[PDB]
Formats: sequence, structure tokens, C-alpha cells
Amino acid sequence: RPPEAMPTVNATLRIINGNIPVPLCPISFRDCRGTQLGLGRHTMTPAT
Amino acid sequence: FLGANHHATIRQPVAYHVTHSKSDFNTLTYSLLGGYFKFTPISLTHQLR
Repeated sequence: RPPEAMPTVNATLRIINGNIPVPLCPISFRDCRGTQLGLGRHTMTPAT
Repeated sequence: FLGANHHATIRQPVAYHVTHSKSDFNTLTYSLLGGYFKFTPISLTHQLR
């Protein structure tokens, strides 16, 4: 049962990059990043 | 007792190529093929000709 304290501010370290709010690190940025990773590496077959 | 990187016939950057060539898998053979040409006052007389 969360007791009835007075409101205070507290901060937590975003541990990994992904936690950045999305209207600051937009989707297609991460997608093109992964695509740059996806260069000549393994890709599963379409049937699978 | 089996050899050393500094006295062997193949060094680590020779394997760093095969481990991260990321090529078409059919030219990597023809990359290593050149990768095994000696570098000597004599050899260039064969190659550069």
C-alpha cells in the first residue's frame, strides 16, 4: 500500500539507449541504424 | 611448442580477413588466393610482370 507522502521528484538512470522517449529518438532512425548493422550478415529465408 | 604468431607462416590479421570479410562467399576464396603470395625481392618479379 503506497502511503500518503508529500510529492517529491526522483530520477532513474535510463540504463540502455532504447528508453529515450520516442518523440526525441524517432523510429526510422533506429530502423536505419539496424539496417546499417544488417550489412552482409545473416538473414533468415522468406519461407521461414 | 606448436609455433608463434611472430614465427608462423600465417598471422592473426590473415584470419581477421576471413572472419570479417562479409563478402559474396565466392570471392573470399579468390581473396585468400592473393592473400597467399609471398613478398620478397624475387616474388615481385613474378607478380608485377
